[PDB]
Amino acid sequence: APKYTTFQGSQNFRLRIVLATLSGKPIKIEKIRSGDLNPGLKDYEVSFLRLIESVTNGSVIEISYTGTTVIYRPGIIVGGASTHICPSSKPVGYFVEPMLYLAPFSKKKFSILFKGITASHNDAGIEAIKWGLMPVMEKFGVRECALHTLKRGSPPLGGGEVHLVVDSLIAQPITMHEIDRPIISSITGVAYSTRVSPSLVNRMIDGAKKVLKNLQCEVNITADVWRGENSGKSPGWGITLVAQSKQKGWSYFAEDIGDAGSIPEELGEKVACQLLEEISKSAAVGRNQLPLAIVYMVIGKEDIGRLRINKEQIDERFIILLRDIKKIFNTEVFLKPVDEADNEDMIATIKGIGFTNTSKKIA
Amino acid sequence: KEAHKNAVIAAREGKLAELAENVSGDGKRAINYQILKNKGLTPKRNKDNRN
Amino acid sequence: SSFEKQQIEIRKQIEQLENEAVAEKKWSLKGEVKAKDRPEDALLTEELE
Amino acid sequence: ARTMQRSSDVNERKLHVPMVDRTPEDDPPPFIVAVVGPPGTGKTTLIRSLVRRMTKSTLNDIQGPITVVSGKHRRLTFLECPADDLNAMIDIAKIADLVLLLIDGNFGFEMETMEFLNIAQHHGMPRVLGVATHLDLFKSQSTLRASKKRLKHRFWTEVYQGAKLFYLSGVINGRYPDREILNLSRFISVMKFRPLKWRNEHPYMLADRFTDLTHPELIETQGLQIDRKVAIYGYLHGTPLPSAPGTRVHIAGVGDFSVAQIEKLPDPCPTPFYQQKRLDDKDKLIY
Amino acid sequence: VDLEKFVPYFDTFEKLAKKWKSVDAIKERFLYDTWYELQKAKISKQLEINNIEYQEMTPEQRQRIEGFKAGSYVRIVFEKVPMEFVKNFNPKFPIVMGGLLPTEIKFGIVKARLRRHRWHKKILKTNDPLVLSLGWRRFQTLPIYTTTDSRTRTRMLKYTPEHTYCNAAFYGPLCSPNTPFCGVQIVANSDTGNGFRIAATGIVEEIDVNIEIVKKLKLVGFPYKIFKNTAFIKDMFSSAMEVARFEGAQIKTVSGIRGEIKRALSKPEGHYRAAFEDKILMSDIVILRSWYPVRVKKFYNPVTSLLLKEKTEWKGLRLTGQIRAAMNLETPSNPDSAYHKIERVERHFN
Amino acid sequence: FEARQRIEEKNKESSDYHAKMAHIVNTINTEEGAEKNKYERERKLR
Amino acid sequence: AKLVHDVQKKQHRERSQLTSRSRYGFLEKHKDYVKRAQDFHRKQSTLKV
Amino acid sequence: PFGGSSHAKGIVLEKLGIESKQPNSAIRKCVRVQLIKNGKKVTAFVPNDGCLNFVDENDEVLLAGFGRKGKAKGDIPGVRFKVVKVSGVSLLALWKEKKEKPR
RNA sequence: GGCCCAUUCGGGUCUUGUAAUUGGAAUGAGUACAAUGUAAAUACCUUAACGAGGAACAAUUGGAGGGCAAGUCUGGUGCCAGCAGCCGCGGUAAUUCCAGCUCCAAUAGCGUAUAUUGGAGUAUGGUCGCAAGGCUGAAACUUAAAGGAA
Ligand SMILES: Nc1nc2c(ncn2[C@@H]2O[C@H](COP(=O)(O)OP(=O)(O)OP(=O)(O)O)[C@@H](O)[C@H]2O)c(=O)[nH]1
Repeated sequence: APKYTTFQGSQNFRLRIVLATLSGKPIKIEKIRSGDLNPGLKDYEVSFLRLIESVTNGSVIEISYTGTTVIYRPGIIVGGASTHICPSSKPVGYFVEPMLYLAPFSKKKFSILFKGITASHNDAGIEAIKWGLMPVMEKFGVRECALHTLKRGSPPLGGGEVHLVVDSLIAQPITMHEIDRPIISSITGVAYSTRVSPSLVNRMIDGAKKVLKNLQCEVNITADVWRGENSGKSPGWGITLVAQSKQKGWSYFAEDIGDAGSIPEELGEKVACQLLEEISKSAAVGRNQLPLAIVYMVIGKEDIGRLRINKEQIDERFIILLRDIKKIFNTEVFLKPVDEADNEDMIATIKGIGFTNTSKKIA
Repeated sequence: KEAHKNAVIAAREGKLAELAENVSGDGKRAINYQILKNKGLTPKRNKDNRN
Repeated sequence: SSFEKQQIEIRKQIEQLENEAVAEKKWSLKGEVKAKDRPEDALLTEELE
Repeated sequence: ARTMQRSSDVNERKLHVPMVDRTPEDDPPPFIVAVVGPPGTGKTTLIRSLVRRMTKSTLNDIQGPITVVSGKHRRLTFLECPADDLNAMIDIAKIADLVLLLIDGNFGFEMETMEFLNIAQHHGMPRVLGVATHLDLFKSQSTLRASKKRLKHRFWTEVYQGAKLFYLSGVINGRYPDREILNLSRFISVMKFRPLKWRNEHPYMLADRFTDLTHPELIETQGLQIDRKVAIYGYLHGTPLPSAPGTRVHIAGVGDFSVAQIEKLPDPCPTPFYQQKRLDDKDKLIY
Repeated sequence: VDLEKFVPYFDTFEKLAKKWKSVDAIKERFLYDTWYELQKAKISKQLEINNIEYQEMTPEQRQRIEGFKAGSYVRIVFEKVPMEFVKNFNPKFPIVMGGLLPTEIKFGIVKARLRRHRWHKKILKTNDPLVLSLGWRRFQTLPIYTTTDSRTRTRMLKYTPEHTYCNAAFYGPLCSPNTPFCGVQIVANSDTGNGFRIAATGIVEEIDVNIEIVKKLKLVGFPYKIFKNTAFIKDMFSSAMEVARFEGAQIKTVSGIRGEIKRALSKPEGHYRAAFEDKILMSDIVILRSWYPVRVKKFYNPVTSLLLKEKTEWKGLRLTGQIRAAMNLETPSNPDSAYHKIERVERHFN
Repeated sequence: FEARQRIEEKNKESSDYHAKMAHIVNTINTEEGAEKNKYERERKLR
Repeated sequence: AKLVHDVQKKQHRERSQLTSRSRYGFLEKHKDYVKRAQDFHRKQSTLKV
Repeated sequence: PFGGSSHAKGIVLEKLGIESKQPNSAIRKCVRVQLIKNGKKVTAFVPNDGCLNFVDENDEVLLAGFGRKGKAKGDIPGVRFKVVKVSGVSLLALWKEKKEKPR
């Protein structure tokens, strides 16, 4: 009897599949969308499962006929070069984001070429993955990671291509100690426009600078206009803002795209205000950057790692994150309050499981 | 044909018989000369250089 | 006993492998082969580089 | 000058690979002292002599591990390796910290000794101290010293150079002489141990006591053939073993099992340092 | 709330801009002798940080997070232990319990460099069983000894090289790479004898779930009608369809003359036309080099010596020579394969 | 068809192997020879 | 031979003509082929002149 | 070459040129070693392909100077060091089969 | 036939070669009896009896140079060149094979590493920087008047 670890619900599907892949334990995810109008897996979820089968080897993924049951027995992470065509329901970021968890621990390097819609409202954008998540991987030890935008495709027609290359095959992430709050050196950003007039980027930049002129820090937002065949099919625009710490190296980001029939200055002010909200709610990492750091301190070596998190940062998705991690890795995060009474911050201490990269060939 | 087969199998069991005689009847498994001297992989050397 | 049963299937596998080790090589595991040594039209079924 | 160049060279010798110890400084486990030899060398009498010297108690029957408070802060788990089982030799070579390697001085080296040395070398090298017995069987003193030097040189070829090959004269009253056992215990006390990679990565445990918890009524109802529930008592070595049940372990020679229950127990052979300059007779304990 | 929704929750834009018209909320944030001693200092710093955190945690949660620390006397209760262990328990034989890292539970194909031991007399044979002591486990398996044809493939070897390391592949429990191991042919005191018992030593380079090992396949043909640079070749194939799949292939002569398969002859069926760089001889043999996949046998026989009553004289799969002597069969010999003394006359020409 | 595919793949593999080996040898030569030249300049100075 | 074992320099023995092909005579190798080809090329060069 | 010492100690980082096809080339024999006292990464020669099996990753090695007497045809100039010992046992004795690696 | 010199052409010289067989003699290491020795013992001195043909009673350490395959890799202006080759096709009681390939030097000694008694011009699949490309207006538009070419 394999004695599958059983999960319920379509929540955290990618997280459960990836954590099963890293821990090597077989899982059974049951009753996903059991009573709905259209029960079963979504097409983008089946595409993600095919992506996992593509990047791994010797992994048995079983889907029931009804689609309400997934049986996953993980295998060796092998990597390699491949091309993945994302469906129209989801952008490329929905498939790129789980690969950052699996990337440094493969037998061969990830060089994956994703084709589909580049940006959307609910998922990660290219600038988001490049400048928010990859600095955290670099801090945990991934020296060489890169994401090239060959083509950029806005919704709904799509037509963009993005290339993910991870050249740092490490044994295990380093133990992390970030008790102190970082201080932000500057604010940068990218305001991009595809297949639309090139004044919208300047208009968004003026709208964002309207909000951020009060800051004493320098605000530099680059104008990225895509011309030609690289522009993709359907028209769109959008801005991504990242605030960077020069000394420590952390980065806090917000992003959005413009929907049909909206003024660019309103989008610029919205993105600037969401950036400031993330600085206010964030202590050391963003709420969107947090699962990367938590899983990395979990899979680090058997040492205590400390990462300061914020009173607002503890919330529902963090709770279900910690519960899934405790279900799979049997790891509990001890939470210690910071002795400073000025701000209610809490140190998260995680003992690493001692995970190591056994896929890499020593020779 | 079967006479040839008996001849060759007789030769083989004879060789194993001399091996079974060559192994010692004493309980103690003594070290052999190669393990004792630990000469290693050496070239052929002239007898003139011994003296 | 469970261990006794596992010993039974292990002995079964051992005896099968003994027959496989004694038995003659396949024509493709033979080093040099002619058409007389092969079965007829084998190279159409098998793929070789 | 020449002294400075020699200082640079010995500094280069003192340089070593940095590596994490993973050893508890507060309550370290006893060091596994494994007595390995050909079938007639004197392992049982050597363990008798060492236990007689350390805990002041003689043991008529020696079997399984023996835990002994050797010094103030050191305990030794003596295990006499069965001479006729290569699987036993493999398990001992994987778990042993100090290996007392018994060589019959009169007969010379044996294949069992050489096999154990090579297994230990390939898996992970423990600290090896040689003990040469049966030197009383020699008739001539010149032949005795010549065989002594021959054994020492071959032993130095096998083990690292400078490893001690202790010499035991002979049994007087069914045990080895007290001064020789005193010097041997001094050598064991002054030895220093370095952590090996496999033992620093995996948790392991040499079983001190084995017991059966299955219900005899259950046995009577379903016959003798059923699987038995088994409790195993011992000192934990290596990395910490997880507190939650379900941890997967391999028992060398039995198979793979998952831990169903685990509990800490008070120490049966505690050190006098944790109890609290010369070691006391009340402090010398045996388990 | 799903973590599939990468963008976190936010309030309305109007309320957000009304709250963030001011900026005073976040104004506070904006504004050794040797390398060896340095590494030891970093290790000691991490160890003392671990000690301080474990100290400041409560002891119950300390036990939960750390686990049972080494040097702790523990009782561990197992279920499903086999009956023969308790029945034949002998206190002299040790009991060793070692925890398994997650990789070591898995079973797959282990690739390892391996050499025949110096004091072991005979070489080892491909698909001939060997008891490996890898990790905590000892288990009998069938390895395949391979080579790289100057780093171009993994080609099967019939035997281990004497005095040399070779790549080997076997089925068993996976282990972490860079793990050393030993291999012994016999563990039975009825079989020991005077010989040195340790047969192989090695270290694990790579683990995988499959491997592609090839064995060389030479297709052998003969010339029956030879011209200048063109020959008609026989006995390589059995039909023109077989020829037509292999048309355009490199072939060569035992002399060394290179050529190409060109067309299939109509009659008789197996014959074909070939073009060479020189005139060949009726004494020549034409060879075509191809490669055939070899599958690693999946045999896992653990050494459960403690469950036995004797606790020695453990038996497993036998060596091929032992099986041949047991079933009274003769070693397979090829008359053309034997080496003979070759005498050449002086080569004259008209 | 299979013949054309095999020939193209083998040509690409051989060219990539040659490029990789030349890159390794050139980097080793440049950096290590620079260090060797600096040390020899130091020795001829002293 | 600075760093070569004497077991690396073993003699690889030459294989003979097959007994079914013994009617055709001696099995040529590269050493025989070179003599044959050199003789032909010398004859053809002087014939060309 | 090394600071004030005839020999140095290092940790083997990787073996360069094991994916090269030609046996006993200098690229086949190159090994990258990080010296203990400085952390500098230098390339050394393993004497033979036979000793390259004995050299493994993360072992401690003892490096001496290489010292070419004449310019060989296929050598790599620039590599200045050679591996003398590994794991406290000399590579020549391991190659000549007089010793086994302690690990 | 062996050897010596010499860029080659060549020249100088003369009981040499043999992994061929065979004969008895010698004795040291050792094994070991005694006495001597000394409070006693060791050791020393003396010392009967045994103690060699693979004299297996089994000397090392370094250097130089080959040669071999139905074997492998790389580059090509057929048959070549280079790097090399414990890996060949069968076979491990299986095979007696360049017979264990030849030669050199020191010898219970013998190696390694480190320390010490410029002019002129090529090559560069390394690093860094600069590039190079498109009729312009003209792109999200095949889109005007002008040109630019023609
Ligand atoms: N003469 C002499 N006999 C010794 C010496 N050492 C041990 N013995 C003999 O060894 C015998 C005891 O055997 P054991 O104590 O069991 O030795 P062992 O090697 O552990 O043997 P097993 O336990 O049976 O495997 C005694 O009767 C002694 O005669 C010694 O130094 N001199």
